[PDB]
Amino acid sequence: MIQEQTMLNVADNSGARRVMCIKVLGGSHRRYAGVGDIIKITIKEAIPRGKVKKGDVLKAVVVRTKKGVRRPDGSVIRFDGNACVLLNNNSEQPIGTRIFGPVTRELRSEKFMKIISLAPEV
Amino acid sequence: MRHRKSGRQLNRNSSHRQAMFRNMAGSLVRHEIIKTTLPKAKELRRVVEPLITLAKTDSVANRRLAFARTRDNEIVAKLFNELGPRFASRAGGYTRILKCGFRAGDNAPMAYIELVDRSE
Amino acid sequence: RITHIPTGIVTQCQNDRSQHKNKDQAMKQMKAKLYELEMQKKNAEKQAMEDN
Amino acid sequence: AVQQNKPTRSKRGMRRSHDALTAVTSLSVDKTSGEKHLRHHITADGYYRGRKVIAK
RNA sequence: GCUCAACGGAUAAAAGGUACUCCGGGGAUAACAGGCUGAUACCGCCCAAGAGUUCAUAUCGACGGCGGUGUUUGGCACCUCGAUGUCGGCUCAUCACAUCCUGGGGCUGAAGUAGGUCCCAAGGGUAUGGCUGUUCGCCAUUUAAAGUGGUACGCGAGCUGGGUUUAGAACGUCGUGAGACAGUUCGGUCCCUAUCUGCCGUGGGCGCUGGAGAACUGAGGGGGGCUGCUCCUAGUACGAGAGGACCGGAGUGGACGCAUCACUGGUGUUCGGGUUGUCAUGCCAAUGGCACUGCCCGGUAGCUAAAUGCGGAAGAGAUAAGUGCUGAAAGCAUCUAAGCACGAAACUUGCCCCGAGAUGAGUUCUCCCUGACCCUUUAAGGGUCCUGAAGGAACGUUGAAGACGACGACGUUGAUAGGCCGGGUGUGUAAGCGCAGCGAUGCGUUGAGCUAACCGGUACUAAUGAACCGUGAGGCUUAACCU
RNA sequence: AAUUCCUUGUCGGGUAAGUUCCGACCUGCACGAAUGGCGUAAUGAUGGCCAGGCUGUCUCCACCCGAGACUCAGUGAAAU
RNA sequence: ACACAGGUGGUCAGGUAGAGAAUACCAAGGCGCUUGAGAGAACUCGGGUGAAGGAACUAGGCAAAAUGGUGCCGUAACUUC
RNA sequence: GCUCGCCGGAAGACCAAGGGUUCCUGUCCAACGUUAAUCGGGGCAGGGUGAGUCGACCCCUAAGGCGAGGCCGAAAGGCG
RNA sequence: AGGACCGAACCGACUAAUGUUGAAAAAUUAGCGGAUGACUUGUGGCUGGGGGUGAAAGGCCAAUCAAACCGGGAGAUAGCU
Ligand SMILES: [Mg+2]
Ligand SMILES: [Mg+2]
Ligand SMILES: [Mg+2]
Ligand SMILES: [Mg+2]
Ligand SMILES: [Mg+2]
Ligand SMILES: [Mg+2]
Ligand SMILES: [Mg+2]
Ligand SMILES: [Mg+2]
Ligand SMILES: [Mg+2]
Ligand SMILES: [Mg+2]
Ligand SMILES: [Mg+2]
Ligand SMILES: [Mg+2]
Ligand SMILES: [Mg+2]
Ligand SMILES: [Mg+2]
Ligand SMILES: [Mg+2]
Ligand SMILES: [Mg+2]
Ligand SMILES: [Mg+2]
Ligand SMILES: [Mg+2]
Ligand SMILES: [Mg+2]
Ligand SMILES: [Mg+2]
Ligand SMILES: [Mg+2]
Ligand SMILES: [Mg+2]
Ligand SMILES: [Mg+2]
Ligand SMILES: [Mg+2]
Ligand SMILES: [Mg+2]
Ligand SMILES: [Mg+2]
Ligand SMILES: [Mg+2]
Ligand SMILES: [Mg+2]
Ligand SMILES: [Mg+2]
Ligand SMILES: [Mg+2]
Ligand SMILES: [Mg+2]
Ligand SMILES: [Mg+2]
Ligand SMILES: [Mg+2]
Ligand SMILES: [Mg+2]
Ligand SMILES: [Mg+2]
Ligand SMILES: [Mg+2]
Ligand SMILES: [Mg+2]
Ligand SMILES: [Mg+2]
Ligand SMILES: [Mg+2]
Ligand SMILES: [Mg+2]
Ligand SMILES: [Mg+2]
Ligand SMILES: [Mg+2]
Ligand SMILES: [Mg+2]
Ligand SMILES: [Mg+2]
Ligand SMILES: [Mg+2]
Ligand SMILES: [Mg+2]
Ligand SMILES: [Mg+2]
Ligand SMILES: [Mg+2]
Ligand SMILES: [Mg+2]
Ligand SMILES: [Mg+2]
Ligand SMILES: [Mg+2]
Ligand SMILES: [Mg+2]
Ligand SMILES: [Mg+2]
Ligand SMILES: [Mg+2]
Ligand SMILES: [Mg+2]
Ligand SMILES: [Mg+2]
Ligand SMILES: [Mg+2]
Ligand SMILES: [Mg+2]
Ligand SMILES: [Mg+2]
Ligand SMILES: [Mg+2]
Ligand SMILES: [Mg+2]
Ligand SMILES: [Mg+2]
Ligand SMILES: [Mg+2]
Ligand SMILES: [Mg+2]
Repeated sequence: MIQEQTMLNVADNSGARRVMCIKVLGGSHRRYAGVGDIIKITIKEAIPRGKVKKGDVLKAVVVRTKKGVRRPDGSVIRFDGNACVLLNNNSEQPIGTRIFGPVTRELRSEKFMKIISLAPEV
Repeated sequence: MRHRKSGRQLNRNSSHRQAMFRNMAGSLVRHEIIKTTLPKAKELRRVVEPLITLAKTDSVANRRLAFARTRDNEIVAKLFNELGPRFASRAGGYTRILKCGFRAGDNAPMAYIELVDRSE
Repeated sequence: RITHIPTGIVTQCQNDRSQHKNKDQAMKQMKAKLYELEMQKKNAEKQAMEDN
Repeated sequence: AVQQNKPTRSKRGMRRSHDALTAVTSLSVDKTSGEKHLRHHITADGYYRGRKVIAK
């Protein structure tokens, strides 16, 4: 359950440390965000000379939720720590190159083909 | 609601119910028949029968578990020596509920809970 | 409040107690701020004229 | 939350319509002594279902 | 001899504050709302110069005019001053259509996509936050859209009290001063168990025409009615390119509602275990009590969500705006006058629920009762003895039923509940003893012991045989068939 | 500014967004020097604001334990 | 006003843990509060716990939740030192 | 009478203050006790408080009061 | 040493909830401030109605205060109800 005001981690090679979800994109009155939903975040903390900077607003996709994602057999892949991957605001095109932190098979939907390809595990 | 929640609250603390049903089970064993309301009778039936169930087999271990419950050796001595042998072959209801009347004070439907086989 | 449709400048006034009285003052202040916008566009083209 | 007009005796009686008591009226005679008592209740001295169950 | 100029002159002679206020009265007179009105406000329309490259009416629209609405600011005091409590927020809404989105169309300065405008349409839906006490508004990020209003600018006998109009204090300003300010600032008691109406649920009585037990039809009514994106059609139609469909059909989500615990989790003070302090069980050992369940860690059933299924519809009838056929009045033309055919999430059904107190009280099936004597102003009368049926109720053991009644199951011709037994689940290697060790403690016996409402069996305990109520073939008139 | 009506003034900082807040400019409606002016370490059940932590305050409640509520027996009010 | 959760000066004041007359559990002594018994709805009050998030609540972090002891290390701006 | 639960720097045990028989015994239940009531700080009758050492009184005195004469004041009276 | 610090008694009363025909005509529960002093408290006195007293609110002076309570003037007066 990633919703507004949720402080996510970052899981790519872009520069940020703590982001904060400010809007769950997708629909009216939409409560939370889940598996691979696109969300709008803001950057609260970064590395000094990196690409993104503090106080910037761009999109993201959730990858690892603390509540976890259900597989069709009744199994759950409960992670430990909320994390996301920064995206370009104007297109799919993830700004990262080194996606750390193993992601889920539930992102394999052809618009995130670059995400799974750069991912270490699962 | 309370769908399938077999247990009666009796308008008391949970710490009161563990000590009320401890002393009332104790005076049922020392005596043989006591007088109380039905909602205490239907519930004391749920505590005293698991003692007569217990004392059918004597052991050091069964004396302890029968001493954690009822907390007095005199009841423990009344158990394992009297009741265990007196209810040995019977497999089931070791006590009987029997409705009598009402109290003058608060009009509570009362009943005489009694241990079976008291024709001595 | 007096909000200009093409421009977007807002002109509010809550000095007096009547809506009829605050209307003319807000119309007056809007009349000032719209004409003074025209005097800056007159100077903006004038300043670019001097830049050549 | 008080009241507005005083109700009548009519309203006071129609409300006590269902407050009316009801008796048992159908007792059981025991097999031994026959002393009438309530169904599923012991007698005055200890008889029940044709048996002295008070044992005293 | 008096600007006794307030000039029929109350004295020869007289200024203000009160938010510390009090008293007597007033809706004779204000503030809040309602009411009458409709200048202003808001909406629509009329004539039409001009703008629009050409062209008044694609879209706007000068100089002027005519109305509507009761949403603004006001006017009038009609209503209340032996009380009508006030903005905003929370909650719960409900109706109107001058409609923000979706739906159906005309026109276009409509190629396509995307828009502008007007008409029909109210079924449903109709943001989260930063700042302000604010509604509004500005801003950020969305969404199919984040409509406009009525409803005491809905809602304080439902909540809050931030703002504002009690008592304290200060600053700026005004005044000699007390004090004062559509200036400001910090702080400051929000009462009530619901008689009636209304509404949400649930029963008792009686009626329904002999009574009773079940199953339905069905008038009436309520609930439900939202929608995005991706893909196929096709990157076809259109287009110099750039870009990029209608229609039709699949799949996957958000919001909302119904339902359910098999899954994932939550709680689980009736289950198991760990541990601190202290008292007690004669003492060690082993336990119990108390300290919010002492604090904790897990956890059965049940309940429930964030979990899991499902739902809106299709189709039909009759229509709105609108589009056509044939076609006269008017030789023509023309959707309309006769007649005919299409045409929306709206209307009536289709889906689901309530439902014969629908007093117009329905229908079908089945079961049970076919006993004798008197009086009488002799009538659908009253009374007595003999039987009191089907069934119901009461009582009892209780339910995943439930505030209480009620409703469902069962009542030994027994499985309804408690207990017991097997199993399962949970917690976790109990107690006692033996061995190792100075000891705490560990290992072995042992995945054992204990096991809550869980599952399947079993009459051991309790549901005692009776009694109570309810009856004895069911009126009058008439018609139609049997005789 | 406990002071600025105009006004949420303008510029800068904090925030994705800041009518409040901090620094500054000076057009001070209507600051100002014992009805004291400007600073100031500490202090404060003081006013405003921000961050970390933390959590049912909230998204959106769910369950549980007790006292009333509900039923029965006794007593038995009140405003109106 | 009552057999009223209120007010009322001084003195004595044990054991274990603890810095303590704090506080917990007990001793001696004194009491269970002068209505009770069932049922286990909504709702109200006193409390417990909680998935993911963590002020998004709101006038305002109000209330809760949290921090909490001893020993030691270490401890900024500014300052009237 | 037997278990249980509460207090235990008090809800324990003594005095002052202030009340005034509420103390104890026999007996009674209408009224009083927010219920019943055999019971009770309730009704009726009876009994109960024993001091050279405790307290008061008493001796002395503070704040202060009264105050022979006296001063003062229409009187009352004030002050000492 | 200190109108020093943390913190019971004692005193005081800032926040919230409950309660507001309450248990109580201002209290209770969970927190909170002071807590060797400008402190608090017992007993006994003194100051009094246009007067007392006041770390000053026009607060307090027997549940009453921008002028207490009781009796008398007095059946005040009331163009008001
Ligand atoms: Mg009770
Ligand atoms: Mg306990
Ligand atoms: Mg009644
Ligand atoms: Mg004159
Ligand atoms: Mg003032
Ligand atoms: Mg008045
Ligand atoms: Mg008006
Ligand atoms: Mg032209
Ligand atoms: Mg015009
Ligand atoms: Mg109106
Ligand atoms: Mg008006
Ligand atoms: Mg008039
Ligand atoms: Mg009116
Ligand atoms: Mg188009
Ligand atoms: Mg908000
Ligand atoms: Mg807003
Ligand atoms: Mg309101
Ligand atoms: Mg308050
Ligand atoms: Mg129908
Ligand atoms: Mg319908
Ligand atoms: Mg082509
Ligand atoms: Mg496309
Ligand atoms: Mg679980
Ligand atoms: Mg637990
Ligand atoms: Mg336990
Ligand atoms: Mg021990
Ligand atoms: Mg104990
Ligand atoms: Mg703790
Ligand atoms: Mg758990
Ligand atoms: Mg009829
Ligand atoms: Mg039956
Ligand atoms: Mg059988
Ligand atoms: Mg069973
Ligand atoms: Mg072991
Ligand atoms: Mg154990
Ligand atoms: Mg077992
Ligand atoms: Mg700024
Ligand atoms: Mg000046
Ligand atoms: Mg000054
Ligand atoms: Mg001066
Ligand atoms: Mg000063
Ligand atoms: Mg300072
Ligand atoms: Mg202070
Ligand atoms: Mg903030
Ligand atoms: Mg009653
Ligand atoms: Mg009492
Ligand atoms: Mg008392
Ligand atoms: Mg001690
Ligand atoms: Mg003792
Ligand atoms: Mg409860
Ligand atoms: Mg908690
Ligand atoms: Mg706090
Ligand atoms: Mg706490
Ligand atoms: Mg203590
Ligand atoms: Mg006596
Ligand atoms: Mg009595
Ligand atoms: Mg007496
Ligand atoms: Mg002597
Ligand atoms: Mg003297
Ligand atoms: Mg002389
Ligand atoms: Mg003299
Ligand atoms: Mg304290
Ligand atoms: Mg006088
Ligand atoms: Mg006179």
